Amino acid sequence: TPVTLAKVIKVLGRTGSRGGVTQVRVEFLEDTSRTIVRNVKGPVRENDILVLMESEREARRLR
Amino acid sequence: FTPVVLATPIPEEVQQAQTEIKLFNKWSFEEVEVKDASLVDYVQVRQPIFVAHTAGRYANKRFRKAQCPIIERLTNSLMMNGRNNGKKLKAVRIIKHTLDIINVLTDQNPIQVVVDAITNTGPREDTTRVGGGGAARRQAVDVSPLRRVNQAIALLTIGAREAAFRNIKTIAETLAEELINAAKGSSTSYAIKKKDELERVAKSNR
Amino acid sequence: KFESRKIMVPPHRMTPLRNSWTKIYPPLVEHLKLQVRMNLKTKSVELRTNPKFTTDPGALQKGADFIKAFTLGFDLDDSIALLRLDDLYIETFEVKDVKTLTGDHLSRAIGRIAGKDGKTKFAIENATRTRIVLADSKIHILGGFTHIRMARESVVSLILGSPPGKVYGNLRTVASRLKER
Repeated sequence: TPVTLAKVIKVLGRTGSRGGVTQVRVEFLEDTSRTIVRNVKGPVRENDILVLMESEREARRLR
Repeated sequence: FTPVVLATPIPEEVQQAQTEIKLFNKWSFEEVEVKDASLVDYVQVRQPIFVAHTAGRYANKRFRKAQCPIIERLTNSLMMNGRNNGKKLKAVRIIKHTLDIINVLTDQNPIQVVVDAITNTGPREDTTRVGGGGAARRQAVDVSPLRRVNQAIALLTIGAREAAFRNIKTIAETLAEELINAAKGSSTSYAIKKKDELERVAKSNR
Repeated sequence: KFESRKIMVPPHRMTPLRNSWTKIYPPLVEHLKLQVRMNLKTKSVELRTNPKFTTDPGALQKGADFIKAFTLGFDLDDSIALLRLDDLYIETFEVKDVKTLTGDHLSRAIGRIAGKDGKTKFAIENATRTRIVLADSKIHILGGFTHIRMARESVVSLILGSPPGKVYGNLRTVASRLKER
């Protein structure tokens, strides 16, 4: 199974109608040349570590 | 181990177990294994406690929560149903019983079994109910490691309590049962079920 | 293995060009890896891609679209936004296209699009996430297709001599039904 490892490097803020999901810029761990735009449902800090499945998916803005 | 005789002497089994560098009476934290890098620093428990009963004031800082013992954390997440609220002695004894079962379940390291359960039962990616205009579709998010561990311990304790209700089995046996069906995920546990379904609807919704 | 696109610079827009140039060519040559020559005599910007520049086909095109976007009197920031995003395009209408207007009738018409202290144009953009340029008889729009369609709608409604209020109504109607979605 494809377990992608992520590294929350930059916190962008909070989105969603409810205002809960964090917009986050991710430095890929295994291949450090990939920087993904990811959404997180949970409390995140800087230099964190996520576990994604589709590293080629990006997220502009949330309603 | 060089024993010491006082006037009122400490029982020999205590002295022996703790001067043999054993952190409980039947277990040790020096043998604990984490699989992902995301769980390493959010599950971390390297201080030996004999009771899994700490006056933790970690509810004052959000990340500070991740430095409170995971066995004490699963212990306080046992205490969920409204009738058992405000009873930590019950949960601690029950966890000690569970550990007495995972040993006699042909598993040499109950602590690594639990940690591997926590590693296996935390959902990688999830969904959120984002607007989209009335008919709210579900955006595939990627849940945090902190909430991964949270949701893990949650699904575990809840599945186990939901199983141990209205059946003769004691809570420790369905908690060991859950933690072992989830230690190495078998799709016979509640937590692996729900994790796989959350990641499945997260997959279908992207 | 080269490629050469050459775009003419209008006289009017040239002075701000040689004003902000130093902020202009670096994101091209450095962020996109491209050759940006400038003939100040023949008023032309020259965008070349060469083999020593990495392989990205639409990069050069995107360059020329930056340049033409700024050429049309748009701002730097919005043109850089053009480099970044693909979904952003540029519409153009004449006023004579929608309704044949003579003299002062044309003049006033323009005002109905601008409004006192730009207030009306502002309103249209912010509710349609776009950038508008009010040239002479030409109007230019910059943004997403689904957006610039709406922008064209309300601006046309203005050019037909409909009162600004009505257009505000349609505007918040559309902005609501789209920001909702």
